[PDB]
Amino acid sequence: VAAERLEPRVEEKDGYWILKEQFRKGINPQEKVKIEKEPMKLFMENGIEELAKIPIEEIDQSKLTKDDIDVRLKWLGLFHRRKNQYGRFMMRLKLPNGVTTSAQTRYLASVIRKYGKEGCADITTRQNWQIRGVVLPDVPEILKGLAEVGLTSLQSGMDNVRNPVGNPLAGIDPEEIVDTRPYTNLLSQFITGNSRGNPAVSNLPRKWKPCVVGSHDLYEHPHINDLAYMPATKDGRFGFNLLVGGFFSAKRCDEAIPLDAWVPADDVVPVCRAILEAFRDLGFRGNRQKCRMMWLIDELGVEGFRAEVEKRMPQQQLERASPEDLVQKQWERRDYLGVHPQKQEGYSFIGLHIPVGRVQADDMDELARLADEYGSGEIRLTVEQNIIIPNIETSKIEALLKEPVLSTFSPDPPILMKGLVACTGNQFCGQAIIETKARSLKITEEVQRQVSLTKPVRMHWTGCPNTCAQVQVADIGFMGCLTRDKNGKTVEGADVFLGGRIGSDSHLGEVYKKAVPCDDLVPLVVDLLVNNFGAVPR
Ligand code: SRM
Ligand code: SF4
Ligand SMILES: O=N[O-]
Ligand SMILES: [Cl-]
Ligand SMILES: [Cl-]
Ligand SMILES: [K+]
Repeated sequence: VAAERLEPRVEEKDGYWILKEQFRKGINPQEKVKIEKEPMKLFMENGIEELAKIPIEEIDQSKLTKDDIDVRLKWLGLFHRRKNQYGRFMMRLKLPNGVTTSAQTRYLASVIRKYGKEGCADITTRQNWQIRGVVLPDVPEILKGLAEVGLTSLQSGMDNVRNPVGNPLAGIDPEEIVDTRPYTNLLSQFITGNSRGNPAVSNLPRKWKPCVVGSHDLYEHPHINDLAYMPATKDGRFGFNLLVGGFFSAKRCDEAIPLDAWVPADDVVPVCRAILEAFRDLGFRGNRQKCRMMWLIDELGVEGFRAEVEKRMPQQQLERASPEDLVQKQWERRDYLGVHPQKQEGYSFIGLHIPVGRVQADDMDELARLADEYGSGEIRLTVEQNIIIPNIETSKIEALLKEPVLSTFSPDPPILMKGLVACTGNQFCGQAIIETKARSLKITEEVQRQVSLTKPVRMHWTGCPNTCAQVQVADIGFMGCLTRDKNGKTVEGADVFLGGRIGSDSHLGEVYKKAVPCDDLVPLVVDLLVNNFGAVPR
């Protein structure tokens, strides 16, 4: 690799970071959008105010403004549902470590309630909230309301740092390694510039996902993150070994690899900055399918990339990885659903199953009420699109278990539901090939009616090859496709994946059977469970 290759490709200009003229040749259309107008201006210069006043039919008549609503607004966490819900926007937060409050939950509920049949909310596979039904004229008021309850939606889509994932049991688990909340909080504050916006990290070549590990269970899925902080002592000091480049895409899935670097705990933000700066400065900006950070690591080599991180550290020093970390390989991932004692004596947390992560406004109000009446007003989201309500006096549990809402959001659902994960799918997502959420519930219900089991089999349903529901981590994964019935008629189908493992001995699953009609999945899955996971016919 030439020294020429290491020339930073972006420069700061008027508070924003833009591609240098000499590196603009051959860029993808999204890069052209970012050059034509800096997306962060919609927030940081209040461009949203004037944009929100223009009727959508008029917005659609010019490239600049159509790109505003279809692309640039994703820097404000707003996602136009052009194909499947025209004129309406999904909105996605920053929610480091999945931690929310009853006040925030009620606020989000009040927004979606306004939109009636066009509104609902979802828990995401990055332990985050999404809301639906948002109309453009309401955006300025929603941004204000979010700020008032201590939320931001900044930089949650497109070429930005995505939600920082942590340990859902942070601070409450007797068995935790390190409380991940301070670190995920610090990362979120850094990424979003304390909710004001941080242009230094908003013009990446592509999305980029961080997590901080605090559990032996590895609830955080470090193996699939662009940066994962693995807790580790080095030379008598607490810090993190760093894994880099993990990602999924339609083209390629790759597990994170060691950077061969360790940082003391206080260097979490400096190293996140250094890595993001290296990626921003040096990343390829052509074919979008070759823009994720792992591709830069492949081009430079891990040592080449490491040197670029090192040069961007304060005092330009980066220690080598510590030989061992604090994560025990001897571990069985713990089921967090149900009632469990906290490390604080006299207190319990409860894990509640949220069927395919979908909630309506009334459901959100009920969950917020439970958190206030029984806990401390806190609600935690998980990457299996479930919830935990922590900080419940254990003496209140008998009463809690009698709450009617717990029949819908159960602390002890059937075992197959506990592990069921499904992406948005074609109810709202324009990329989706099939319907996912309703289908996956119906199929899982019919399968569990036929078999009993004891192994916690994890089933993931994703609507297209983008694999937002991570089918490659599943015991049994289902990827949307169109296929053919016995009469050659078009029907919805799934490619079925097997082999995904999580925790310390992680592994990426692969396609086992292509193009199975959805209507034929029940018998296939019943047999797989009996034949491979010890399930017993009922
Ligand atoms: C909501 C969520 C799935 C869910 O039901 O939980 C989701 C939904 C979408 N993802 Fe994703 N992704 C979600 C996690 C994922 C993950 C899983 C993860 O982060 O662990 C991945 C695979 C892991 C990865 O990227 O490394 C995933 C891979 C993608 C990709 C393909 C990435 C690539 O490099 O090719 C796209 C398309 C793209 O960016 O080009 C995408 C794009 C999309 C969009 C924004 C596409 C669009 O505008 O319609 C989806 C919005 C649909 C909607 O209305 O909800 N989504 N997306 C997740 C939101 C996470 C969050 O809170 O930030
Ligand atoms: S996997 Fe495909 S269908 Fe599902 S939310 Fe992601 S982009 Fe949409
Ligand atoms: O929107 N998930 O990259
Ligand atoms: Cl996006
Ligand atoms: Cl769309
Ligand atoms: K769930």
